[PDB]
Amino acid sequence: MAYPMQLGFQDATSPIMEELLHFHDHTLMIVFLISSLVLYIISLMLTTKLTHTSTMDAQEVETIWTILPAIILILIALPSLRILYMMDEINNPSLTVKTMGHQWYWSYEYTDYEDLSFDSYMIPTSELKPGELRLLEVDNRVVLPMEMTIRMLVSSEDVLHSWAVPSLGLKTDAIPGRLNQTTLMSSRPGLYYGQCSEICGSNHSFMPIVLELVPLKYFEKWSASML
Amino acid sequence: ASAAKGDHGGTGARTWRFLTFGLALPSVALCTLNSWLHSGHRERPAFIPYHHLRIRTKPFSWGDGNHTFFHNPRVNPLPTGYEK
Amino acid sequence: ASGGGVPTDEEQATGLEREVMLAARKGQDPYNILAPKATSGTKEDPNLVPSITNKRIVGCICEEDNSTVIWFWLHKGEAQRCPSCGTHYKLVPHQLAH
Amino acid sequence: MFINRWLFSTNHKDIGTLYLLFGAWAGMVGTALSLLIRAELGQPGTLLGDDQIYNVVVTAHAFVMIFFMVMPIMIGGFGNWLVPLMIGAPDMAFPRMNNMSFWLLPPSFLLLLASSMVEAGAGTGWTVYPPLAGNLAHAGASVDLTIFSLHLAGVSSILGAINFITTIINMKPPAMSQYQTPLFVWSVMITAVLLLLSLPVLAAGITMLLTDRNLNTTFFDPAGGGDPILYQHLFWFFGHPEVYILILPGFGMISHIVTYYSGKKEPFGYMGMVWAMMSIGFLGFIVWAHHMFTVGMDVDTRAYFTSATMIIAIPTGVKVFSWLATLHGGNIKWSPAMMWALGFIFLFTVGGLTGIVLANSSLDIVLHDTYYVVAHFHYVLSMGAVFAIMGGFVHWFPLFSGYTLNDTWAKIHFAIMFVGVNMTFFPQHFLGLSGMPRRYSDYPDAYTMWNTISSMGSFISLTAVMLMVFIIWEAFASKREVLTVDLTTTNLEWLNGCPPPYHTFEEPTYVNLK
Amino acid sequence: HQTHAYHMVNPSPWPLTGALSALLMTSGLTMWFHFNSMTLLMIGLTTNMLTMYQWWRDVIRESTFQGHHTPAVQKGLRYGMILFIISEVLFFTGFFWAFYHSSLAPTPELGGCWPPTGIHPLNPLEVPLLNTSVLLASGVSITWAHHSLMEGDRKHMLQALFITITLGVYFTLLQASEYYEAPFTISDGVYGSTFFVATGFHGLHVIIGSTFLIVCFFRQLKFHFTSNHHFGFEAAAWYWHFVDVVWLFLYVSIYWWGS
Amino acid sequence: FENRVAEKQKLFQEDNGLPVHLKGGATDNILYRVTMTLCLGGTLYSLYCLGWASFPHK
Amino acid sequence: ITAKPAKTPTSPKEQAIGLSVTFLSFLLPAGWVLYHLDNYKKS
Amino acid sequence: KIKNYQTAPFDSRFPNQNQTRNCWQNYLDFHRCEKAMTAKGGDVSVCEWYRRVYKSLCPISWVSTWDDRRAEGTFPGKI
Amino acid sequence: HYEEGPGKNIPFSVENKWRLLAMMTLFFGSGFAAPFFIVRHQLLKK
Ligand SMILES: CCCCCCCCCCCCCCCCCC(=O)OCC(COC(=O)CCCCCCCCCCCCCCCCC)OC(=O)CCCCCCCCCCCCCCCCC
Ligand code: HEA
Ligand code: HEA
Ligand SMILES: CCCCC/C=C\C/C=C\C/C=C\C/C=C\CCCC(=O)O[C@H](COC(=O)CCCCCCCCCCCCCCCCC)COP(=O)(O)OCCN
Ligand SMILES: CCCCC/C=C\C/C=C\C/C=C\C/C=C\CCCC(=O)O[C@H](COC(=O)CCCCCCCCCCCCCCCCC)COP(=O)(O)OCCN
Ligand SMILES: CCCCC/C=C\C/C=C\C/C=C\C/C=C\CCCC(=O)O[C@H](COC(=O)CCCCCCCCCCCCCCCCC)COP(=O)(O)OCCN
Ligand SMILES: CCCCC/C=C/C/C=C\CCCCCCCC(=O)O[C@H](COC(=O)CCCCCCCCCCCCCCC)COP(=O)(O)OCC[N+](C)(C)C
Ligand SMILES: CCCCCC/C=C\CCCCCCCCCC(=O)O[C@H](COC(=O)CCCCCCCCCCCCCCC)COP(=O)(O)OC[C@@H](O)CO
Ligand SMILES: CCCCCC/C=C\CCCCCCCCCC(=O)O[C@H](COC(=O)CCCCCCCCCCCCCCC)COP(=O)(O)OC[C@@H](O)CO
Ligand SMILES: CCCCCCCCCCO[C@@H]1O[C@H](CO)[C@@H](O[C@H]2O[C@H](CO)[C@@H](O)[C@H](O)[C@H]2O)[C@H](O)[C@H]1O
Ligand SMILES: CCCCCCCCCCO[C@@H]1O[C@H](CO)[C@@H](O[C@H]2O[C@H](CO)[C@@H](O)[C@H](O)[C@H]2O)[C@H](O)[C@H]1O
Ligand SMILES: C[C@H](CCC(=O)O)[C@H]1CC[C@H]2[C@@H]3[C@H](O)C[C@@H]4C[C@H](O)CC[C@]4(C)[C@H]3C[C@H](O)[C@]12C
Ligand SMILES: C[C@H](CCC(=O)O)[C@H]1CC[C@H]2[C@@H]3[C@H](O)C[C@@H]4C[C@H](O)CC[C@]4(C)[C@H]3C[C@H](O)[C@]12C
Ligand code: CUA
Ligand SMILES: [O-][O-]
Ligand SMILES: [Cu+2]
Ligand SMILES: [Mg+2]
Ligand code: NA
Ligand SMILES: [Zn+2]
Repeated sequence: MAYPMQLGFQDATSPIMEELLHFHDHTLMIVFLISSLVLYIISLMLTTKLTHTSTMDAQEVETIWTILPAIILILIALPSLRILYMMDEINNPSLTVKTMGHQWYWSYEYTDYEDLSFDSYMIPTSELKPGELRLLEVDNRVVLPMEMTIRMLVSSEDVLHSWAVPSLGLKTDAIPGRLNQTTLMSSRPGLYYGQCSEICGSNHSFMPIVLELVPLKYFEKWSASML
Repeated sequence: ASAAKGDHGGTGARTWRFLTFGLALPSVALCTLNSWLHSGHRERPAFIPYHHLRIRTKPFSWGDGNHTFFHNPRVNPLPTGYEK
Repeated sequence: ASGGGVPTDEEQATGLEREVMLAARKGQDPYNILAPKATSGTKEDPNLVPSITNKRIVGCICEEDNSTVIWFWLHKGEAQRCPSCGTHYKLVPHQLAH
Repeated sequence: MFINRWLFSTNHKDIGTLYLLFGAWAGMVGTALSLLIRAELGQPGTLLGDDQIYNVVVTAHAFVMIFFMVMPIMIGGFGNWLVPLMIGAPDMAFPRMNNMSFWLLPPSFLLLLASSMVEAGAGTGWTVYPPLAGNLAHAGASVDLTIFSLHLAGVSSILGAINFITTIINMKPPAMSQYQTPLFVWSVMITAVLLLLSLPVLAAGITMLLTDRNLNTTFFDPAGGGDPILYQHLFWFFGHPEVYILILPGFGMISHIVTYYSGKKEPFGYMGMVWAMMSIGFLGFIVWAHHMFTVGMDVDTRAYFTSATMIIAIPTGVKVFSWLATLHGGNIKWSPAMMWALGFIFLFTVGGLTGIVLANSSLDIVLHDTYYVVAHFHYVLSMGAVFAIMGGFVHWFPLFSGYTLNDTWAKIHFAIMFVGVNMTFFPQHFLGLSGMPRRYSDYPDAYTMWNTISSMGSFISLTAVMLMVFIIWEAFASKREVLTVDLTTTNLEWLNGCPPPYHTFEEPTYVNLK
Repeated sequence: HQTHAYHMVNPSPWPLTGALSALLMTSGLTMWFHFNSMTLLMIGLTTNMLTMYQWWRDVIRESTFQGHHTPAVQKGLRYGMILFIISEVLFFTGFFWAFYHSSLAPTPELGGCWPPTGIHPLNPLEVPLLNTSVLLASGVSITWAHHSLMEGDRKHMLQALFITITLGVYFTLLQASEYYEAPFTISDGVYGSTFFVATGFHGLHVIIGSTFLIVCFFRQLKFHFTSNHHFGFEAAAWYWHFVDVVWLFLYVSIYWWGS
Repeated sequence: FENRVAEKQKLFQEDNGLPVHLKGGATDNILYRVTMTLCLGGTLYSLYCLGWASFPHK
Repeated sequence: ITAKPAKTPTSPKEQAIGLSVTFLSFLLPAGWVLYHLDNYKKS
Repeated sequence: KIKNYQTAPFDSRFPNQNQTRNCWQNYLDFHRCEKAMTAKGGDVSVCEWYRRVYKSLCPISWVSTWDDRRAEGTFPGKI
Repeated sequence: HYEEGPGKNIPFSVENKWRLLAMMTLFFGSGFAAPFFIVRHQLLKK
């Protein structure tokens, strides 16, 4: 979750979102380089009395400020494209879980073995147990085994939603009739919070996602009890 | 291709008329022959109430709002089997 | 298929369209459809600029393939020159509308 | 002699002015709509009611600014005003079709406003994605009125584009090639071409959505084997060219401002600038799917679309660096216009760079539907497109009205605006990175500081906007007629005085061949 | 008195009456689809019909009788017409995109196949083939009209022009029939949707082109066109050929491959 | 059919200082006025309707 | 850009009126609507 | 019989993020296998794998709906 | 022939600066005002 006065990303819970941190540092580095140059050079032009209003030669420097920006783009593209394939990579998982968006809640389904399924709504502002976060708390949490490659399938049953957990590097639109996939894998147990990342009308701000990651042991036991 | 006929060096409206009457319209006549010569009604398709057909999400703005614009009871059923 | 009965422009073109056609025949451009052909542009042989009034915007293209036209009002009377290259221009009012 | 002038016009200038007047008004609507948004996020909690009436405001904000503010000011106003004056044409090719191009817009706006008064109205976002925009989740004339708004606004722009292209090709002097037209004329033509190809696809897309809502078609409805994604492809295929339609005439005016106020006779690297625009024009058509990295397309496709988006940086960089090369060795007159222009160049560059961030399909996973996007696009529109309009306005206002502005006041305006918009949008970067979604009317607790500061920003912007209305009055109040204009040899638009006659170029320019 | 060759149009109310008629048509549809009345839509159609009659009358008045269409003006009208046709092409492209999207990736609710389960397609070797032969022939005939016109033959221009018009009317009736006798409706899945919107929109452009040819026929009757000046007819022949071609792609896409 | 264009030219090029859209005769003037009337009639009516459409109904 | 002198100069006085009128015309109509937001939900 | 099954593995036939096809196919494969094996005096436990894989991957509302449509005789898939 | 020159080439009169002040005040004022009244009108249905 976001902490007040936050500047950058939520800390990285999955090793994919770690990866996306350092690629962003790499990119921002290049962004500051370029936006500083443009400012400096703007300041360089405005702060001299010297003049040269006659004709200047176009064909000469055009090569430099076309070739360098091309170089620089390759420095951004190479890792961006590496991480892209790394995200989508072959993974043979230990669990499949589905989630369906609705107006205005998420329903989750674990059906490798049984027919374990449940809804999961926001805890309205005026029913929180002191310590509980406004607009981010669900009654039924999505409980999952930590340190294990989990397949998430994301569809919806009404309008578009999108299932986002920023701390994990996940976001996958929920589309009706469409069964979108994404691998989920947490390095650490805990509570991790996300929110609906597409417009669905009335209660779009108020349909959050909370993952609870726990060891395999306590997950298997959570299954039985919910049956 | 170059078709199979001949001309291109005796050009003008004459040629184009020659084509209009010697090719185009005879083609329209042959096709009109063929077509009014596979006619006679095709046995109407046994109704099944498939859920991906006869889509009603909102009444049409005419009639009983269950009848499409060029509706033909001979062949187009409503959502609840054929008419009479 | 050559019967007859379709009028020609000669016959049935009117208005400004006609006057343009009739001009073109003689070799005259009253309504400025052709580009004017330049001269040496010296004091002796200036570029003759037909106007109707007492002034008319000249555009000079000082060197073939310059991407910037040089614009200025040419006034009646004495041959003025371009601010960029000093080629000479003279206004030669009238004719045009007989 | 009034109705014959202002309701029945066949005159590029007066049509320009109507466009400018329509856009002025429209702005105020959008400006008001913008504060209603920041008001609602200015302190934690609800103000208005729910996301529905909020996203009506958000939705209508976007449409009003894009279609009724920026596009009519730039392409309709400055377009109709300057184009013929800059190439020596007595008027546009199709002056009567031109006037309908305008008169379709008030009817279009009316329809859009009616969208928001009936039922709960159009609370879908400017994207108008189904199934939300469908008859089930959005019954009643709500959406169908929006669709018809865009139809009418779509036809305005097309009939205009046909005009601009026809005019700019056909009505130059005999001796003037296209490589001798000013850089603004070039920016309008290209813009027009992007309009002509893009809008028809949108029209089809929203016409298909319409049939889905009313004639029981199932284009987007999985029920009938439809696909919600197919809309996104069709919408975005226009959607991206549009964002380039909104900035290309800016590029044009900025090239003209920077040259004029560093006292060069031409901007640096003309053919390069021309080239850059065409390249940006072309590459803008093969990128649409970079608004769709979270819908679940093939990796290999996302790979393609990442790389293809990035390349635009190159022709755009050529343009940025060329403007600088124009300032180089200039006698820099620090006019209000020139401040707007320099503003553009830095702040635009910044908005563009956050664009390059987002172009990474990998990273965009995390930043899609987050306020980071809202920052990126408010940098290039609110401090890019808009600074270019403001700079255009104050530079050329003398040519339109015949009266000069007060430069002091105009500089006061720049300063206020500059701080406001920056204070408004800069913090949103953090809001985006931290994980605050788009189209939210309340937020978790941690997002409170940055949203607060932001909303305090939007107010300084109001003060600026209000102030400008005064500044224009003041101009007209005092009545300072124009004596003499600088550098008219290389700026034809100024060569018939201020304002120039109803009929300019009755007798056309003389241009030698050689 | 100007000394250039372009046309400075006399102020006209038609832009306003057309823009306003646009409002009524749009309102009127919205009324009809929801609150059930047709009154507005009618009035819109009428104000629109009147705006077009009058705008285009004036264009004829300006050109044929006033002589404002100089070579300059007339070359400008060609660019306009071509550019219009380009946007129209792009418009149709949206509908083909739609069809191809659906038919190459058939969803499970169709049975994962094209055509969908339950859809019985028209036979292309029957009437769609007829229609194809009809329009192509109308392309040959219109071309004959154009050569006759350039050669100054009034009888033959009018004869071939009539033939053309007739073949378009014939297509329209054939199509209106197939529509009625068709065993699927606009409502019957995405097959129906893609089929009827796309063919429907084309059908509409056939009526418009026929109407446009019909106008050229009457203008020709009343001696307007000369052997070198007759843009109205050209513009029509282009539009007609455009229509010819859009049909050809419908045939190959929706009727042949999509069955 | 005979060639009456020669005439129509003369009528339409006449100096009477009326614009092209009324220059034909008195027919135009009515047709013009019918057109405009209806547009204004319609526009008021569509506003009327917008009025109606905003507030819900028992 | 040389300007001629103001034909009808707008005195610091007048300017002050102009500015005020202009800011109220924005700020009242809004403020009124804005003030009554509790009265619109809970009538 | 080749079990000890955790969940549906990766199938190269459906390698991307749109897994719609995966559910649809495996569901068909099963009910085709089930149909065929009853009607030729054989065992249904051979078809059991496809059952698991569709049951795993498919949403429940989808399988609900398809099983309702088969019983109703309006299931658009060839079986 | 239509009127040309400063202040004459616009659909509104800048003859008297206070008449103009009000003109402009109602013009821009309405525009800025309109969204608020919509939000109001929307709230008074339920
Ligand atoms: C208004 C809010 C102020 C908030 C200040 C931050 C609080 C610090 C807590 C101090 C807390 C420090 C301890 C924690 C470490 C943070 C690690 C982290 O999470 O890492 C990520 C953080 C770290 O980012 C930073 O590296 C600091 C962000 C500030 C960037 C420098 C510009 C500041 C200019 C003046 C103020 C802004 C207003 C003017 C805006 C001007 C428009 C560009 O957040 C970002 O990535 C923001 C990305 C925004 C992209 C903007 C594009 C560049 C435009 C500016 C170029 C100027 C260069 C020339 C030189 C400068 C020329 C002007
Ligand atoms: C005028 C409007 C405008 C302009 C000009 C741009 C310009 C660009 N935009 Fe943006 N964009 C929008 C308006 C605009 N955009 C809007 C409104 C949205 C939101 C849509 C919605 O509502 O959902 C959006 C969204 C958007 C997204 C979607 C994010 C998401 O929703 O998930 C992306 C992703 O790639 C993107 C990319 C770009 C890029 C690469 C440019 C390029 O043109 C950048 C060009 C400029 C530079 C790159 C800087 C100048 C160059 C140099 C100084 C040279 C050297 C540079 C380098 C070496 C890098 N834009
Ligand atoms: C041109 C386009 C444009 C402009 C100028 C603006 C201007 C502003 N925008 Fe807007 N905005 C969008 C286009 C624009 N916006 C789009 C497309 C979206 C996405 C919609 C969606 O999610 O669906 C959006 C979304 C958006 C959101 C997201 C809400 C949410 O998702 O939760 C917010 C929040 O702060 C916001 C705020 C602002 C603010 C404070 C301004 C301020 O900068 C406004 C201050 C006013 C001005 C800068 C204009 C002043 C100038 C004139 C009026 C011209 C004067 C006339 C003459 C001289 C002739 N905008
Ligand atoms: C799966 C498919 C796999 C295959 C794919 C491979 C290829 C695709 C096909 C084609 C692309 C190949 C090449 C194109 C490149 C260049 C073509 C150059 C032609 C050109 O442009 O030449 C010009 C045109 O010439 C002229 O007239 C034109 C003269 C014409 C001469 C021939 C005419 C006589 C032949 C018989 C005509 C047939 C009549 C048809 C009507 C019958 C219909 C049934 C030169 O003008 P010119 O001679 O001065 O005119 C003098 C005429 N008086
Ligand atoms: C035979 C060729 C001639 C066709 C034209 C004749 C009459 C209709 C009039 C106008 C149609 C204009 C455009 C086409 C619009 C929609 C496609 C309609 C296609 C059609 O006409 O097909 C009919 C459907 O009509 C229906 O329901 C709907 C009934 C028609 C009214 C629909 C409402 C109009 C929608 C307007 C949207 C226009 C937006 C365009 C924007 C302009 C460009 C910017 C078929 O009937 P069916 O029973 O489903 O199947 C046959 C069963 N045996
Ligand atoms: C499965 C998907 C299905 C969808 C497919 C659907 C349909 C298929 C597509 C098209 C077919 C349709 C109709 C064809 C029928 C008739 C068209 C009209 C033919 C015609 O008659 O046009 C002629 C030729 O057009 C010309 O050159 C052209 C003139 C163009 C002028 C406007 C130019 C503005 C645009 C930019 C042009 C680019 C220039 C080249 C360089 C660009 C670099 C990229 C007219 O010549 P003209 O202009 O007088 O010459 C003067 C020029 N000096
Ligand atoms: C990706 C990051 C971006 C990369 C940016 C890198 C940019 C490289 C910048 C500068 C390179 C150094 C210049 C080298 C080229 C030769 C310079 C030169 O030679 O300068 C002038 C040439 O003039 C002329 O054409 C015209 C003037 C010289 C050409 C330079 C003008 C443009 C410079 C750009 C301005 C800064 C913008 C930088 C963009 C980031 C010298 O004029 P003289 O009076 O002596 O001659 C007149 C005739 N004599 C001999 C008879 C007197
Ligand atoms: C669902 C309901 C939505 C309804 C939306 C309807 C919108 C508007 C309705 C009103 C439109 C019809 C009124 C007639 C318009 C015809 C204009 C025209 O035909 O004008 C011509 C210009 O266009 C040329 O050339 C060539 C270009 C001709 C353009 C034809 C315009 C047709 C209007 C519709 C455009 C459809 C675009 C579709 C593509 C997405 C002539 O130019 P003018 O400057 O006029 O005169 C110049 C003189 O020198 C001539 O002597
Ligand atoms: C229920 C459905 C109904 C739909 C309503 C629309 C119905 C029918 C529209 C039919 C089109 C009629 C257009 C007739 C144009 C007449 C004017 C004309 O033809 O104008 C010509 C000029 O070109 C010009 O402007 C030519 C102007 C371009 C005209 C092209 C118009 C295309 C219109 C398409 C509009 C619908 C778009 C589709 C939207 C889905 C006149 O010059 P010439 O011919 O050279 O003559 C001069 C010589 O006589 C002298 O020597
Ligand atoms: C983009 C271009 C868009 C082109 C224009 C859209 C064209 C829409 C045309 C609709 O035309 C109407 O359709 C009705 C068919 O329902 C007809 O009869 C209807 O009229 C009566 C009046 O309400 C009903 O009560 C009757 O039952 C019913 O048959 C009516 O005559 C006809 O005019
Ligand atoms: C986002 C743009 C808006 C920013 C805020 C604008 C700043 C306020 C300027 C004008 O505001 C006034 O505020 C008063 C509140 O003090 C309102 O009077 C209200 O309260 C008064 C008592 O305090 C009573 O006289 C009135 O009946 C009652 O309407 C009054 O109508 C309103 O014009
Ligand atoms: C050749 C052409 C115009 C020359 C003319 O006819 O005036 C010029 C204009 C802009 C030039 C391009 C731009 O300067 C950007 C690139 C700069 C590099 O120096 C070469 C490739 C590069 C892509 C250039 C190639 C070429 O010299 C272009 C395309
Ligand atoms: C996005 C669009 C399909 C949209 C739709 O489903 O309607 C498809 C059609 C053809 C595709 C392209 C073509 O397959 C060619 C390329 C194939 C490569 O594997 C990816 C990039 C590539 C350039 C594709 C990108 C994208 O997936 C395209 C453009
Ligand atoms: Cu669900 Cu937003
Ligand atoms: O599109 O940015
Ligand atoms: Cu984009
Ligand atoms: Mg999204
Ligand atoms: Na809030
Ligand atoms: Zn010169």
